[PDB]
Amino acid sequence: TNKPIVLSTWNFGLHANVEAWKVLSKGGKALDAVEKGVRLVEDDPTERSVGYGGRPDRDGRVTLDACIMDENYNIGSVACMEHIKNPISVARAVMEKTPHVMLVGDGALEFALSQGFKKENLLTAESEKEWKEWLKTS
Amino acid sequence: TNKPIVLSTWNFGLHANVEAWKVLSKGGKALDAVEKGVRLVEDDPTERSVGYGGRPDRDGRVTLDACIMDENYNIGSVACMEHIKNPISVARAVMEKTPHVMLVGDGALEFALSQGFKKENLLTAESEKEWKEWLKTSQY
Amino acid sequence: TIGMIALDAQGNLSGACTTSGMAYKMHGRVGDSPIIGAGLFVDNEIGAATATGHGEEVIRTVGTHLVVELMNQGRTPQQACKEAVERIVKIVNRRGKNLKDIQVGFIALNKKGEYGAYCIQDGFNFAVHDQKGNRLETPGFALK
Amino acid sequence: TIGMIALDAQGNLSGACTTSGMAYKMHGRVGDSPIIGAGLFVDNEIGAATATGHGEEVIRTVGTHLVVELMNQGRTPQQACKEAVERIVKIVNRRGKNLKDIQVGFIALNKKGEYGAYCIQDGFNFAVHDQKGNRLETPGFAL
Repeated sequence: TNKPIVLSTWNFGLHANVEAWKVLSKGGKALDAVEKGVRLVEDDPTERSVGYGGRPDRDGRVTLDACIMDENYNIGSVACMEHIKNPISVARAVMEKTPHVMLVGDGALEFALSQGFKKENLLTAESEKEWKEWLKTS
Repeated sequence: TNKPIVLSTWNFGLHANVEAWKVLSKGGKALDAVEKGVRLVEDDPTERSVGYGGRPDRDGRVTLDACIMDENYNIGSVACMEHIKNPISVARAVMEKTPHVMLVGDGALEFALSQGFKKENLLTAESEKEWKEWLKTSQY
Repeated sequence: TIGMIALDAQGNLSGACTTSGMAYKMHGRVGDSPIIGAGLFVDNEIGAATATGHGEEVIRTVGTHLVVELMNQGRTPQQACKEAVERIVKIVNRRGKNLKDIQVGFIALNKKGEYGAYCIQDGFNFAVHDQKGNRLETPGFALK
Repeated sequence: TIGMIALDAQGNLSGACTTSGMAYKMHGRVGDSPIIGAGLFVDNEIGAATATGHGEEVIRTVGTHLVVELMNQGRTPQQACKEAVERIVKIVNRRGKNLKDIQVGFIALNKKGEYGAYCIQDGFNFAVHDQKGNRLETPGFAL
């Protein structure tokens, strides 16, 4: 068997894989590995497709979607969450600290903050500008 | 081939089946039959597990969830939407008039109102009372 | 919660699922009802199915899609419902959970008008309406 | 969007999918990334899969759950990813849509550490890190 091994989407997935490997190569759990990896792209404002720096909706709001799944069918997810940079961690929090598996909208942020997650402005001046530019045509 | 035929979940499904049959028995679309069928349970305040009269969350808010699928792989769904008695119909609007398939929260309510759906108070007195009675024995 | 699947005179399938969710649930909580492949799934080439039980358990097992897919593998609506439950039964046990505290079932329908119904526990009931009339029926269950 | 799946030294699988959704989408629009069975699904007894791209089509066919179920039937990771996107292209045509405006990618891995991927349009790559190293591969190749 080829283990340990990690797979991630797109070119930026290469650098994200390195953060996951740090956990895998040391014999860490896959759950902690896949979390630390995608989080790297969440904190990166140059990657406007994930978390911080992500392009907003038509209203100019940056809503994030994320879900996690371990090796024993334990799942966690959050959809349409605002102000939280790392939704992947909130999803895990919902998985471990909640009797539910999926939270959305305000209920997601509320729970998130209640867990110690900070509120931040995920809309970068660069994404806000590209947005306004789009508003013109549509 | 046994058709038409309708399958419904739980006891109230018997009544929901009658509404769907009125359509199916006359050679009507399966999409219109299932939508009308469940709508009856949504409009019924006595059915506190669906739409109008449904039991709210701990915060006392009645948030509804619904999804619909037709014969041509078209889909539509809404989650955590409030103030709209018929979430199954708003889900059909998402499917038919939206380039998306799922809406949640206010945005889902926004599209609904934008389609002509009316704002209503889903929280019945009974449901509101039982909730207040829960809060006590719940300590929330 | 109410799930409904139908086969019209044209031989077409369609389904609806709408609920208010678990009473006094956390704010922003979403069950299986609105999730495609969880609370409901329809394929006009194979058949349809809708679930019943704890939405959390139906979401993690993507049951409804499992049932339809199993019908795509040659299983009749009933065999697909039974096979799906037995699979989820194992998943549950794998999680060290008691079958008594978790309920997950399904009602299915194929292109030939054939239907099925199966759950982990007894006590559930559904409605069927065809040229034979409208009637309440009980499904099969694993816990016995 | 970034989907990640892995198999540790213990032989356990896990996945993660996070995204900011389609740019300039309707306010409360939700894609496949937060849905289990759609944007992600894991089964330690078989394998794991995660997707990216136009989530609407992934929710539509419950792609990821399909990819894993296919691997369950005996298909290789790449084969499962291939068959899943095929089912998507079929439904796209059936609905009368143009595959040109659609892009869906799948990456899969099984219990033996075998992996693979596939997509609809050219341009999607995936990163794979194992004991041999960290690299970028093009879906559809190898196997």
